[PDB]
Amino acid sequence: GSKRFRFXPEIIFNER
Repeated sequence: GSKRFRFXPEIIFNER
């Protein structure tokens, strides 16, 4: 989707 990846103390992952 967007920034679905590592992101500092937090991360977002779920379908591009």
